[PDB]
Amino acid sequence: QQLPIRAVGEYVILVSEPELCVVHSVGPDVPEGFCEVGDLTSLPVGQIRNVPHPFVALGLKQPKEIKQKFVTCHYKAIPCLYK
Amino acid sequence: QQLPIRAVGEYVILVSEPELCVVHSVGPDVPEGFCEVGDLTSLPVGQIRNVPHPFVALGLKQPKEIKQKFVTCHYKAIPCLYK
Amino acid sequence: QQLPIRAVGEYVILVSEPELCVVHSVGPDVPEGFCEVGDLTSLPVGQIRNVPHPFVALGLKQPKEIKQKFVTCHYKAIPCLYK
Amino acid sequence: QQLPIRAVGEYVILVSEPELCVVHSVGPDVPEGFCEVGDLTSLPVGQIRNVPHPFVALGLKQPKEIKQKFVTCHYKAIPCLYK
Amino acid sequence: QQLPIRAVGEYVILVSEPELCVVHSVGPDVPEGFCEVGDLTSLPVGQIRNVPHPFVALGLKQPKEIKQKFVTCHYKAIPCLYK
Amino acid sequence: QQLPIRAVGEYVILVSEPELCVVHSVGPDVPEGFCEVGDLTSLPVGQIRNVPHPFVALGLKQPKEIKQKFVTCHYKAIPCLYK
Amino acid sequence: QQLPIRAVGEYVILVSEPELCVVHSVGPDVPEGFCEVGDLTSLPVGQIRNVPHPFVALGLKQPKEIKQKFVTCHYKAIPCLYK
Repeated sequence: QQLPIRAVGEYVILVSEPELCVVHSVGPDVPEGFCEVGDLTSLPVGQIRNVPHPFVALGLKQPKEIKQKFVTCHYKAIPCLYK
Repeated sequence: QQLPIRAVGEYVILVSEPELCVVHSVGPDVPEGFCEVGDLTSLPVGQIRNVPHPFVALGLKQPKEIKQKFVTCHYKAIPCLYK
Repeated sequence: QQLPIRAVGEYVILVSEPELCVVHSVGPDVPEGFCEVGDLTSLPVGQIRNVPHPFVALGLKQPKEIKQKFVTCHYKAIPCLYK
Repeated sequence: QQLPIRAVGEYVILVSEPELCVVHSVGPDVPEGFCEVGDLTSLPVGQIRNVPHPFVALGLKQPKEIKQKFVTCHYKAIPCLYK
Repeated sequence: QQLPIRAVGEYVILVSEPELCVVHSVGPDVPEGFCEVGDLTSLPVGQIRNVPHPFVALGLKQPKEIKQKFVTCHYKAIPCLYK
Repeated sequence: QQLPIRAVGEYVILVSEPELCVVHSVGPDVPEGFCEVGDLTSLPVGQIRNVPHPFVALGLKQPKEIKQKFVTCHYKAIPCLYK
Repeated sequence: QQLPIRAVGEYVILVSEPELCVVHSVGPDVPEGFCEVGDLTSLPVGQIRNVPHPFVALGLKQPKEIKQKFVTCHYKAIPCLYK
């Protein structure tokens, strides 16, 4: 799952499911033991923000040919884990 | 009542009654002794947010075939318990 | 006056007069000596929120057959007591 | 001037002049030496809130037959005293 | 310049020039050495609030026959002194 | 460049270029080593506020005959220096 | 990449890619180890603000003949690095 994209501060980067999302990266300021990579959760569309796919960002591919969707949100917006 | 869904931070996950709700899970940051699982309370529709049922989240079932409704809200939005 | 409904945190639960209200329950976080149960006060309709009657909440009765009206508000919204 | 109405917390209860108002009661949380009962001040209508007269509150009289007007506001909204 | 009107808390009372204003009174909570009475400054109309002239407040005169205009604002809204 | 106008608190007074501006005065509460007088910077028109020229303020001249434009803004609105 | 423009406080100055951006300068108040110059990231257009190119600011060139686009944003608005 690891690509070149990391969450900073109190943010968390998730990956949308084929909004159900999976934790991909947890910012270093998110309190320890808050959640873990791989954890599935649910966030309202209005609470998360789409993040450009690292390939598009690293100028390799075009948005259209990217299937995986990365989103971000502050950790305080996460209410649960299906864990 | 325990399914694979837990509240994090200062949130609380309730289950709507057949808005009258029952505490299902209390975030680890909610002050100790605030409330207990099983406790019944009332919250204005505008204060709570619907949470996808863990089966829908874990991709097992379809929303339509789920009867139980999970909602979440910050603990400070809870004013009372019918306890 | 005691029914199965208690105020939590910094909230206060009052009962509307036949908005003139009477303190019914004071949250454990309301500063000590702020007010007392039985105290009469006045709050603008816009500052308080209606709370479902514990019987309706505990599924015993129907809203229509309930005369007593419970409301809630944060303690900082209370400016005086007719004490 | 003392009727059964007291200011709580950081609020202050004034009485409108026949908005020019006179301090009637100072909440226990208003910093000591902020103002004194009897002090005259001026507040914009939008900063203060009307408070039901204690007789109306204590169900003795009707609003119409009350001449004295009580209002409230947070102490930080008070900029001066005509003292 | 001293009339019966004083600034409280973090407020400052100025007198509009015949918005160019002159400091008339500095609230006791305004940090020491912030400004001095007599100091001229400039504030946007939207940052200040008109204060009833102490004579009108003390019921001596009518607004129309008052030429001096008193205004108030929080000290943090003051950016400079023409000193 | 020094005229009779100084910045107070956390504000900074700049002078618009013939929005490109030059620091003219730094409030005593702006953290030490934040910037220096003479420093050129850029601020969005919406972040700054026009300040009356000290001559207009000190009632010497008319706005129309003033070419130099003074503006102010909180130091936290300054992102860079062309230094 | 170094031109005469530096980020102050908790801001960060980036350079838009030919919104994908590259860190050009990190304010001295941005927590140590937050990011590094040269790091690529993605920010929503609404979170960043355009900054005048230092040449335009230093009055050398005209906006039209500048290709490089500098933008700024608070460090807390940065969720990831394609690092």
